[PDB]
Amino acid sequence: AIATYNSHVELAKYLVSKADSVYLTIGKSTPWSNETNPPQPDENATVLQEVIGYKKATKVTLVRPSKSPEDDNKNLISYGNKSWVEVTPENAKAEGAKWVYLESSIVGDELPLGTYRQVGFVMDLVAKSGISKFNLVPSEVESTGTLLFFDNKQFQNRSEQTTAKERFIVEVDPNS
Amino acid sequence: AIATYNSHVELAKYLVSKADSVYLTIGKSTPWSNETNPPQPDENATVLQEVIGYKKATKVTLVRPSKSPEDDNKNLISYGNKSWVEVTPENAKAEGAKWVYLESSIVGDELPLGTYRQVGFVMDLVAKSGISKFNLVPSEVESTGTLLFFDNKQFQNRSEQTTAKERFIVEVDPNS
Amino acid sequence: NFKGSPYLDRFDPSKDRTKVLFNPDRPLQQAELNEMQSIDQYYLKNLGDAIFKDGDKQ
Amino acid sequence: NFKGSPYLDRFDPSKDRTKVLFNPDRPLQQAELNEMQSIDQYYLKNLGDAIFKDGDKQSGLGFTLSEDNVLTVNPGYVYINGKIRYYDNDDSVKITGVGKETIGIKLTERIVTPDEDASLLDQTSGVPSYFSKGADRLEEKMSLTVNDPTSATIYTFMDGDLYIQSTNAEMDKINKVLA
Amino acid sequence: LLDQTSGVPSYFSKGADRLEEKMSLTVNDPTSATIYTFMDGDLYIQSTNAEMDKINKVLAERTYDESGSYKVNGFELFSEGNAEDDDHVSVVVDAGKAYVKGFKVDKPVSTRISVPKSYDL
Repeated sequence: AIATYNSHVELAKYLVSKADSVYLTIGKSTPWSNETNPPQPDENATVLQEVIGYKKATKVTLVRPSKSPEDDNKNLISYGNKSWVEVTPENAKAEGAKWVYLESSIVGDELPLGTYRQVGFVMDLVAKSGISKFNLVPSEVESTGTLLFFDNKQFQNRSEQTTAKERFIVEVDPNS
Repeated sequence: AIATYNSHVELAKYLVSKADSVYLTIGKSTPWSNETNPPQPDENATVLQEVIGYKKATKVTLVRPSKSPEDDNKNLISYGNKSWVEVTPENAKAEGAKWVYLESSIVGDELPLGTYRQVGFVMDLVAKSGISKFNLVPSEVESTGTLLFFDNKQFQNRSEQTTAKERFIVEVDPNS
Repeated sequence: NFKGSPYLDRFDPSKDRTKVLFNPDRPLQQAELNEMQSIDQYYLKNLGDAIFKDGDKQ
Repeated sequence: NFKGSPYLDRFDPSKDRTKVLFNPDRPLQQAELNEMQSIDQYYLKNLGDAIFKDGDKQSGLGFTLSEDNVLTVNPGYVYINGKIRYYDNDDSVKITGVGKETIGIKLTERIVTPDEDASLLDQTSGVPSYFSKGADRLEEKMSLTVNDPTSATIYTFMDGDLYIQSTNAEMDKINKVLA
Repeated sequence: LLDQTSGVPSYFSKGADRLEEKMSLTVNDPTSATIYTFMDGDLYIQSTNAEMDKINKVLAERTYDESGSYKVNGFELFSEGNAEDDDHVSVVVDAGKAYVKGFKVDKPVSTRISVPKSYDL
């Protein structure tokens, strides 16, 4: 039998409740076969290729596409050639908020240098004992948790003075 | 980013964890315009038309389609023109078990007599004070919770010696 | 609705049953007590509804 | 005969006893329970009889007559014996079509036990047991007659044609006051 | 409601519940027990003495069957010409009492009315 919109919403609520255990991860520091034409993300993958590291999520919330007039005086978001508004968990069903917003910044020299081509967000990550910092290389992690969301990109590069900001907007059902 | 196969598994696990608050509901006690094939359900709605009542779920579990020979001897189920197996929550990501199974039965005089044309499953239902019984009419419910799945259905009788019964196998996404 | 689990009132107007006949050395049922008061008030209601209406001052 | 051995109902109107005053730490006689409702029903009968009479139509009970003189009465409210009853028996009788004929309703008493009706058993347990059986029920079904004098007359006909009427709820003593 | 019978085993033990049926006022509910109706700021009809619906329906036959419909008092017509609308002439029906086709009618106040002016040629 078929899905409902009410379920997409309650399942987005559940992934927002996990926010404390959520980290950005980036990977794929050597070329694609074709640097203009990356492949699709194979959904059964559990970790990025050539993992660079992890950074704690700076933001996790429900969102919905922004609409006038009622969002003319609410918390705006701009993403992916689209416009959005924040939704609190106790308003999710009334607002229709089945979309999750995820974001972090990897700043300066706090994680390994050079190029990157893979990006994603995990949940249930745990560091090794005595490590409390929010930036981690794979040898400082004790458990990587579960990779909820990831995608491929064409390459970008960091020198030691330069920053990578990485994010996604996601929903449990991709197309209809 | 993509919503992965294992994200659908973790979301199916969450819905199964709610089992103690799960109720069958039935409705639509008056005809459609024609009875052979009624229209698609309007997934913006949160309650059945012409609600008859609620009955506590007898069974809530993960499932998956089976593969021969070795699954043909296990905790077997049949639904949706396919053979199925039961899966427990701690095996879910090894088995690939993104499908949720829901079921209840109605016997004797415990709810209104006749025929019905809508079916659904709710979580988070609560009865009015002192009412501990598993069969509830809409005036005995204090909160209806969230209607998770519902649909329009071909009718059957219930009378003084006949068991009525309803079930679903359901998931978070119709097709990626 | 008093037909449900906390009270289990067994009264129903359509059965035309007007008296609960108790028997000796049997376990007493609260449902019988509820029906006992339900009946005689129901016939007082029919007696009232043959004279009055649900909107009359006396 | 509720003074008989199974029940031993001690009610009798001559004694002018109106209330059963229970006392703590004593047996609860089933006879007392029967008398408790018998007193109320008797006084409700008196209260009805001071207004109504056996056969007084309140509303509904529309009759119909076929070409084969088959007479059929639809549902409604009527006073018959100490109470206002909703008739819905769907009974029918065929009239001779000659001379005076007085349609009436007869009330038949019958004892219903758990052996007949299984639902009278204990609902908490829900199965046959030593402790399941309990009180019986008095069932009073209504049936339609043709010329029985003991029955409560509801209509009167001559040669198939209707002989007396009321447009509204019949009340014997109210009409005696109005007269 | 706890048992208070002194010196028994069931003392202070829980027992039967009670069904409490209380009353309060409501507006324009078609299922409510209408205590009054009011017209334009006044009481519309009198409710003088004990009410019996089926007794009044027995009298609804006898009244017209005995003497028809008749006025008792009041219900005079007065023109007033109030400016409620320029295309109407306003009038008052006085306070009064009547018996109409089975039922008494009794108003403690006049009822205000109007009729359209005549412009047909």
